[PDB]
Amino acid sequence: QFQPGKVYRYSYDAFSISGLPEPGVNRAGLSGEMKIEIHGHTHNQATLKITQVNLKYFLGPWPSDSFYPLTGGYDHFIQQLEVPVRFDYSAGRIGDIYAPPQVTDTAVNIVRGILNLFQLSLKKNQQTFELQETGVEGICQTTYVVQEGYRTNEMAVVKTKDLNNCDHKVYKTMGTAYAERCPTCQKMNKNLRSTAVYNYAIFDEPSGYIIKSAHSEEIQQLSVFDIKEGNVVIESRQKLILEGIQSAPAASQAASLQNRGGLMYKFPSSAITKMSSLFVTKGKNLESEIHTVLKHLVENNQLSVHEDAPAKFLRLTAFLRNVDAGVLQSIWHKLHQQKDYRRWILDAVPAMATSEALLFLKRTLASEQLTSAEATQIVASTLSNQQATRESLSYARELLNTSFIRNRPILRKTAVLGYGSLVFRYCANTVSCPDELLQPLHDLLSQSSDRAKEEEIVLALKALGNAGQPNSIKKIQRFLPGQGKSLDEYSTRVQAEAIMALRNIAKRDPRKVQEIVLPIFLNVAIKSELRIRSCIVFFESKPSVALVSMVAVRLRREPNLQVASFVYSQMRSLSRSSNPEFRDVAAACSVAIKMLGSKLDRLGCRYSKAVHVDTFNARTMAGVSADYFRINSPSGPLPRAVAAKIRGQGMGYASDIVEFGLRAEGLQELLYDWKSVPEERPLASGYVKVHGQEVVFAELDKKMQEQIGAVVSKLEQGMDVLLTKGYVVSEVRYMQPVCIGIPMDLNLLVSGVTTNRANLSASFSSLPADMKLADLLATNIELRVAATTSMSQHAVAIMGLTTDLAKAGMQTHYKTSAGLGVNGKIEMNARESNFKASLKPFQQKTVVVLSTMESIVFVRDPSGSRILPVLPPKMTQKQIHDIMTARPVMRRKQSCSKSAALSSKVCFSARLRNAAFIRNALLYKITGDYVSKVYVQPTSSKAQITKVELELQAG
Amino acid sequence: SKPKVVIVLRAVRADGKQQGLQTTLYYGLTSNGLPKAKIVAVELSDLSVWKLCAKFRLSAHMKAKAAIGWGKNCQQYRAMLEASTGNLQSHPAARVDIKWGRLPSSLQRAKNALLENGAPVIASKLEMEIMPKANQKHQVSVILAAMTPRRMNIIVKLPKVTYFQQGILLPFTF
Repeated sequence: QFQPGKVYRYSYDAFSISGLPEPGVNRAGLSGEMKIEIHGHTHNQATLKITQVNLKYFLGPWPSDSFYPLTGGYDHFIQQLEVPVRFDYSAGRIGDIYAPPQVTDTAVNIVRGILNLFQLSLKKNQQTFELQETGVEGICQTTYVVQEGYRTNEMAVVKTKDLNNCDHKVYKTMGTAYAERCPTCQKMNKNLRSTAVYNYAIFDEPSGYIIKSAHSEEIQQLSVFDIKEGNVVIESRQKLILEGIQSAPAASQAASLQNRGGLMYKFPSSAITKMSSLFVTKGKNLESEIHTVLKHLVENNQLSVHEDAPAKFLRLTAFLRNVDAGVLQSIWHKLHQQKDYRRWILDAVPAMATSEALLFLKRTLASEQLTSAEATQIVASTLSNQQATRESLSYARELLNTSFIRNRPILRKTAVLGYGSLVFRYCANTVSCPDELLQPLHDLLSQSSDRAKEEEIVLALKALGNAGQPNSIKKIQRFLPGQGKSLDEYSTRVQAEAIMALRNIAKRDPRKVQEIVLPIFLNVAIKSELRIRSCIVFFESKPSVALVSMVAVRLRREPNLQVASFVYSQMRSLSRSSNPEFRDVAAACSVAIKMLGSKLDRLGCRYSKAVHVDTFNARTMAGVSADYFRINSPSGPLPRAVAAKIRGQGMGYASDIVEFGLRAEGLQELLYDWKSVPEERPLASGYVKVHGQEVVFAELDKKMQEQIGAVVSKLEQGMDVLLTKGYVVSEVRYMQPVCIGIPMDLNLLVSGVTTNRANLSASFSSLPADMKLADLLATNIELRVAATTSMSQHAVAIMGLTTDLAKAGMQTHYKTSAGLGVNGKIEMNARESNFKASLKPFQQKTVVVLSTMESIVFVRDPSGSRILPVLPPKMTQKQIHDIMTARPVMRRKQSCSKSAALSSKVCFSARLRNAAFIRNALLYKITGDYVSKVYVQPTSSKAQITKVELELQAG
Repeated sequence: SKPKVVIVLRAVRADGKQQGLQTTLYYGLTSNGLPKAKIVAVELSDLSVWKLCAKFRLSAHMKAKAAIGWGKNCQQYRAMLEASTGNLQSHPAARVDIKWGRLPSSLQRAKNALLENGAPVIASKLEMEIMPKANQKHQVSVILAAMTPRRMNIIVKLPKVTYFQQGILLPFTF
């Protein structure tokens, strides 16, 4: 509609503000005000040129005019916004946008926010209509109402977008791969609800519809709990006003022809990891910043953890994410011989989560620079913390081919399970997993069956279990029980692992797993253990009423009582679930149970069982479920296997938290063209899964004095030991464009630093010179100790707007520091059965647990941070004025517990100031400020020492 | 088994005065094969008549008793905790009675609170039925009976009132 030869001049103002939706509390956000010109060209293109831009941040109470200039570091960005942008526009639909490569995607996305207003899908004489319409946010459901205004030719159009009903939603996530959508929980409550409404005054002119003015309003409303328990909101608004239409002289189009894609927002490369919410890294000297914070962490957490150590670790990680594997290598090279720098750096690697970390790792392992112990801590951390991409998957594959890893069993095991987890995370968001990703693992399973190596088949099945892909089902089925006339060539152990390997698969294709495991369960010729496992798999896949009924009817005549006991107890137990995730299965079990008597509930402990317990809170919309399985054998009272799992539900998703299993077949057996696979009969085996992913398993087969004189010698000479650990406990991030074309960012980061130091010096007397352990166990061993164990954990939750150079929003920060010290003497004598500790007491008030919480709104850029508390310190007999308050009131608590024997007291102090005065809602109760202290204190009796002495035996 | 354990926690004051606590764990298989244990605890000050005395007995009649005496001579304050399993009307049943003698006015607060304020609230946050009264003034009983392996009825006898609930289905067998 822009007429060739015509220049349309507009003023454009936009902002996006985050915070609690309450008048009076502080909010923060970003804003701009521009003048723009759009020149119409031929061939249904036009060029938009921004002619003046004033960038602002918002920091203050809303409504208010707390908008201020964003000052330094923006000149280059402003010059990029000012380059002409060509766009295709025909009958009101934006097509492709073209801007030079020096104009960054950030700058193009802000242009897409303006162009989004010009998307006008008007259908000539329909007053109200709807359609899936492309915008900067994606393609979503849009409804229009077209009315006649009062000037003539003029129309009022108003359109509204349901941003939760989209054929395509633009967004990026980190950290959510193991979360499984809980359909029931999502019908109870929706966590992020978004809508945008565009209001126009339009002129119907032969050239086509031209906008006289547009105003938008968009709300992104986050409910972390139920919707009535408080929300955090991002509200964005644009105002576009036509200021003039002018004839423009003889052309010579000046705009780029570099195609930057369509109107939908485009995430800058690697934005989800590189662009931090907390830290500005663009434009800084990276290697230098990394050096400074790395020095601070190493140097400041020597005797105890520095209060901010977890936040510096988060800083260190944010900077590392911005450097390649070459910079990593230059840093390692300078510090790998310093024990502490070394340790801090290898901790930082898994936390980076980028493919450059994994390349550095591959190179360090291959050049043999790490020990076995470090490699096993890290190979582990790194593979699984990856923000999986194709390069990640390649370096991970090359890693399985590394000799250093292959030559080491526990490490090869970890790397292969890890590769499976990495596949699962890459494939989690796709409809279809590319086959080549599973190739290393199907190849291992195929070569392990060809070599008839049972251990290797087990490892591959478990890893494919981790990878969780339906593409694996055909390869796994070869190892399952009952897949043909039986070609008994695999042990129960291998078959059991093949059945367990279907579990993550069932999260994506439960129907295809049910089809497999139901005939197995129903086959009365199959060993009990294997049927029971198929029943565990079946129930976790959330079967329908009819399927569960089929099982219950088959139980009326089940010949194996182990199998009957198990199934009957699983159904009875699940029928009592009160957790939404299990609602449908639990009702299926209700109905099924009516189909038989209750006599199997009389079977005792010699019989297999399953128990499900759970709990859900409707206000938090969060809950936890636990299960425990005991598979028994007729052979005896020791279980053939036991497992227990715990799972969590929240925000409409669920995840496994941790699961442990133990199997003990041999142990039992000792207490009471084809080529068969030789059965390694492990006395026992065990594994551990975290979020559904098997992270370690071990077997106990046939594992049923120079080494000590050295330690005593080491001990007599004195030992100083320090172990610190830096780590990211969880990091979840959701980013999505708001209508103005910058991304909103919801970020949960929990990191922690632990420091443990011990100085130990041992004394003995007439110890025989040819000392043995038994001589040690028979003397007076005096151990002098100076030891400290301390820990600090920070949880940061953010909702705001983020770009490389300016971030704004709301943040709640929870920090907890704990630490205890011990300086004294321990005197032991194993034969005299006497133990003795002489500890120096607390001399002064000593804080042992420090916990703070602070909710702020912030604007961060290279100039640094500007921060306000969410609850303004001040705004607007005893009881009344306190309760009937328009302001926050500091509350105070303080308990004690005196020790007479010790002349010392353990106190708990706390100061609370939150937002409950505003709304009776859970989020408002944890929003504000809080400081709590668990401390120990004297009195004056001046205890010199405090001795704990034990004496067993005859005296 | 017969053995004993002595533990002393001593705070060495400046004065040299004796300060601290001495505990002496005892244990055997007294009276008739059924395990027994005791815990005595005294202050180290020769001036002290304080004494904490705690006894356990795992009786034949599938009971488990345990008393606790503390104060003046470990007989100033008393509190027992008797637990039995068995049959109530042909149904497996179980029972715990927490009894108490004199309590230091302090603890008296905690009890009279949770028996007058706490209890009714837990009882309705669990929606239990509520009869006029259950006898004995310095006692608390809880009776559990499995009507079926998964169905249990529970009776909670407080001094001033009985709370009860029938047909509670459990997620596991009793």
